[PDB]
Amino acid sequence: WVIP
Amino acid sequence: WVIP
Amino acid sequence: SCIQFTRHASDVLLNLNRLRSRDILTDVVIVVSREQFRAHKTVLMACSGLFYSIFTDQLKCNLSVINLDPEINPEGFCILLDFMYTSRLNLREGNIMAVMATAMYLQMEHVVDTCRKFIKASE
Amino acid sequence: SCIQFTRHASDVLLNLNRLRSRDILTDVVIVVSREQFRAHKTVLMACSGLFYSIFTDQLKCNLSVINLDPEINPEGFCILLDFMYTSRLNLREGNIMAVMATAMYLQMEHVVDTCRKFIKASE
Ligand SMILES: N#Cc1cnn2c(Nc3ccc4c(c3)CC(=O)N4)cc(Cl)nc12
Ligand SMILES: N#Cc1cnn2c(Nc3ccc4c(c3)CC(=O)N4)cc(Cl)nc12
Ligand SMILES: [Cl-]
Ligand SMILES: [Cl-]
Repeated sequence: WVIP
Repeated sequence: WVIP
Repeated sequence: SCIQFTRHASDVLLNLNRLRSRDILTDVVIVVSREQFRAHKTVLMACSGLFYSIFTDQLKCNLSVINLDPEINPEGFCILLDFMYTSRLNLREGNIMAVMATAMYLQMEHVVDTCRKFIKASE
Repeated sequence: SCIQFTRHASDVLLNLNRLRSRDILTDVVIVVSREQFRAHKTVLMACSGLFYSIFTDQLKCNLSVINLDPEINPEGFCILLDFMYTSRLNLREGNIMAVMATAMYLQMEHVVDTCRKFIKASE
């Protein structure tokens, strides 16, 4: 999971 | 396009 | 010896979401209490262990309407359906418990994982 | 304020390809001369300008069989259909002309681009  |  | 187009999978998903927004080729309505959500069976199966089980069933595969458990929260379902079609999860303090419970029911293991990690950090 | 699951779009596409291999929820047969290819209309539209035009048409959207132009090569179509479902293009010296002609007909601009670049390097 990432900060887009 | 890339070499997978 | 194949070559690969990096952005292809993302471009496919963006167009599947455009089809959903325009209600093109949607073949099922998911009923969550008083709310209705139109979707593509193939996308639902591809994202969820629950829908994969439902739509491989020789009788349920032909249903145009699927009713979820009355304990399922419509907003939680809406957030997860948006995630299925975009890879983006609108996870907030006010909705995290509903999102995690819905993801457990829908058998969306990666979403359950992250909800667990976000709750553990707040305790 | 969304979070994003990097591998989600690739995972969706892998499961759509699994559905195609098992012939689950395929809703169209594409006829290319003597050969037949089963697919999902939604995936075809998401990848191809030609199928997007065909399946948004109020009459053609309901067809279970689509016949392509007799000039279209079945192997070229097979390679492009595999690309649609996997992001991988089996581009070879022996098939590049057929792949490029099929990609132009199917309106798959990124494939046309690369076929052009690969041919230019060999001249
Ligand atoms: N054919 C086919 C096919 C279509 N969909 N699909 C799967 N869908 C799925 C099943 C379980 C889970 C998820 C997705 C996300 C998750 O957390 N669990 C799996 C397989 Cl093994 N095959 C298929
Ligand atoms: N709704 C919808 C929807 C479903 N599919 N789709 C598009 N599919 C497409 C149209 C043209 C081209 C390609 C894909 C690859 C290419 O080279 N050209 C576009 C839009 Cl703007 N919208 C949609
Ligand atoms: Cl997931
Ligand atoms: Cl393309």
